[PDB]
Amino acid sequence: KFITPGVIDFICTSLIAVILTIKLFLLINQFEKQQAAKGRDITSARIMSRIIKITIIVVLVLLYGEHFGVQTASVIAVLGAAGLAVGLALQGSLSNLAAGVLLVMFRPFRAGEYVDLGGVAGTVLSVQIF
Amino acid sequence: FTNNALNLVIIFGSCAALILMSFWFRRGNRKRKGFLFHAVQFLIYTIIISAVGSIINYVIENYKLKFITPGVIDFICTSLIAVILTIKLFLLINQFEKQQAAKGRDITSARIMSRIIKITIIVVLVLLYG
Ligand SMILES: CCCCCCCCCCCC
Ligand SMILES: CCCCCCCCCCCC
Ligand SMILES: CCCCCCCCCCCC
Ligand SMILES: CCCCCCCCCCCC
Ligand SMILES: CCCCCCCCCCCC
Repeated sequence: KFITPGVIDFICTSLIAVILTIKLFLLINQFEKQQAAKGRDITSARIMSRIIKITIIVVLVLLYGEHFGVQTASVIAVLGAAGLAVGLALQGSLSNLAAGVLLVMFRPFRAGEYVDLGGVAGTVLSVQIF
Repeated sequence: FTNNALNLVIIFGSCAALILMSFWFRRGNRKRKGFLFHAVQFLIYTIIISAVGSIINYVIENYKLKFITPGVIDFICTSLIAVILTIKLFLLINQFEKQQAAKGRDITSARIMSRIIKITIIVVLVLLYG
């Protein structure tokens, strides 16, 4: 019917990607709710959620490049290098983010609990992203 | 021509996606970055340039080339996509510089950061232009 083979494959790949993204976003929402109503505030949870959403969007764009080389290849070649350079410079940022996520998950101390962290004692106000 | 059904469908889909995104944003502000409508425009422009390249190939294999070597359209579309990407990156740099300036920072540091980012983008352009 004058239909070039490949349209069905494109549709199925797009649908699979959409389902994967929806599941990832549901997981992000569950994680954000757990962080919020466990020990964390709202601003940090929202920031973490939107960071995860941006990361998923970036991974989608990177994987979507298998269709056209003039749509994402002309931009992915720079985005990947910039992200790698930032991660190399920002390694401490990711380390702090992971440590904060662990502190929210495992609760050695809660807000309003007098603690001593390496010679610096005082009441804990809130655990933020970094 | 009716033969380019795939190109017609892709262009119509890109246009419909842009229109729907505009309608959604009018009813409610888009989440994450405001750059969502800029990324949507970038992707639609990439799709349009791919369709234009396909139609040029069809014309060259069907219609007279008018002594035009195939590739000029591809070069033009790639250059236009790069220009749009650079404009969006520069707008993001300007937003970041304004935020740094009128948040806690002075003007000299903000200007230096902005021009450093501009130089980095120019370098990435030169590297990709090779
Ligand atoms: C409201 C806070 C917005 C921050 C969203 C995440 C930004 C990630 C930038 C990554 C640069 C390497
Ligand atoms: C209940 C167990 C949850 C464990 C999931 C951890 C997810 C870490 C998110 C990392 C964000 C960059
Ligand atoms: C009190 C709930 C504890 C949940 C901890 C789950 C273990 C996460 C392992 C992460 C490995 C990177
Ligand atoms: C007025 C300050 C000009 C500095 C502009 C950035 C220079 C970057 C040089 C990078 C060398 C590796
Ligand atoms: C509101 C969130 C803004 C986050 C963007 C960070 C950009 C870092 C610039 C790095 C310059 C080399």
